[PDB]
Amino acid sequence: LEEVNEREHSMKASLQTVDIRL
Amino acid sequence: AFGHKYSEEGGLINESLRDQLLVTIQKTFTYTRTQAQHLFIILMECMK
Repeated sequence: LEEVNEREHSMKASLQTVDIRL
Repeated sequence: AFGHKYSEEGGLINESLRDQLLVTIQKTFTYTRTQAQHLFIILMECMK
């Protein structure tokens, strides 16, 4: 679950950066 | 903290992390683009 949380952090950063570049 | 994590030699948070820092400042703090790069400049100043 801690791995999923850190993974969520990477995914949310990717989603925010992709929303910036769109 | 995200500065301090990658800070290394003072404000040695690099170019990718500087554009990511100013982007986050411009998103979360709603701080205008030149001011977000400015808060990077203040971030590296304090990161020293």
